[PDB]
Amino acid sequence: AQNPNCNIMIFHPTKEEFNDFDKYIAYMESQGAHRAGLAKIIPPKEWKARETYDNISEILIATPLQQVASGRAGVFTQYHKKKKAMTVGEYRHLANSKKYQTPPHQNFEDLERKYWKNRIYNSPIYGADISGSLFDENTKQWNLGHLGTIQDLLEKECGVVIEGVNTPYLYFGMWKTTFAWHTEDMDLYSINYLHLGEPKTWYVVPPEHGQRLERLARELFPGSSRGCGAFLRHKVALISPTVLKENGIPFNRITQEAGEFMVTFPYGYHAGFNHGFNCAEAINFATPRWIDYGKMASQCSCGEARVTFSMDAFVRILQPERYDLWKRGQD
Ligand SMILES: O=C(O)CNC(=O)C(=O)O
Ligand SMILES: [Mg+2]
Ligand code: NI
Ligand SMILES: [Zn+2]
Repeated sequence: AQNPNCNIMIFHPTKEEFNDFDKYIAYMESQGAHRAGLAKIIPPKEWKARETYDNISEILIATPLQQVASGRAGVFTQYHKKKKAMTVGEYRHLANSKKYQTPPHQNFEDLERKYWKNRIYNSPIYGADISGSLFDENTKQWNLGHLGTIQDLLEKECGVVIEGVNTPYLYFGMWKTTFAWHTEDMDLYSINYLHLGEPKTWYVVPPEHGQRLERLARELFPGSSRGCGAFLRHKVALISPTVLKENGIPFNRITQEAGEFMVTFPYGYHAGFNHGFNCAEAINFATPRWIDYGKMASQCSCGEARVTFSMDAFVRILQPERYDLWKRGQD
């Protein structure tokens, strides 16, 4: 069995290996990369996502989200308070202000310590979940707006044509902006490219151990757990590495820098934080190996998780028994 300790693997494809996206994902899996839940892909030195980032300041962040925490430093929830619209140039200036900027630090490890110690005492503002793309249309390799669609994959594997579309999303971050512990909708893959700016730190639980993280979360968030049998779908709960280690939960950590891709694999729980002003692009995708995870994915039916139009068909075809109850949650 390849990668039996479930370590995060890092790949360096050549420009020739970078042509065929599906083939390269299958290669990484042949080496055991999925067992970690997360892999890093460093693009060939010849590749670029676009020529420059000099002309992005006029993108609008229609609904910036202020991330307000409750709890204790290693075990907390966050809610999102909607703020007034602002442009990317306005948001960059805000990120660089004395109130919001990254503090002085020695290295990534010192910054990680300061994040876990201090996050709860501040409410950073995240420009998350913005439909769009920063890849140039002429970039042919690993262009997240030109991938094979999940609907087309389900059709190729299962023979059923379904409605729905699959487009990328932009994330503009600042120091301390946070992504809570989650897997993807329908336990899909995700791919995330860090276009510019400061790093993003990731934590991940191997898929084979995901239920250990769920059982800890039910213990640590006991009211949430009574409210919903899949409350991590709400994407609100944070648990620190120190707390995970104290409770024996297997995990790994890695920092992504500008110009690097990360792939999350089906049922790989992940969480993390941004080091300073940055922009990332991400999209979900599927492979044949996903189908069995999609059939078994948990679902939130309490009404909180509220998701895209395109998830309807995935539930309806892959999970027909659950369909009725899940749709009640969505309406
Ligand atoms: O970058 C972020 O805030 C969150 N991203 C992801 O969870 C992802 O790409 O799967
Ligand atoms: Mg612009
Ligand atoms: Ni994710
Ligand atoms: Zn729920």
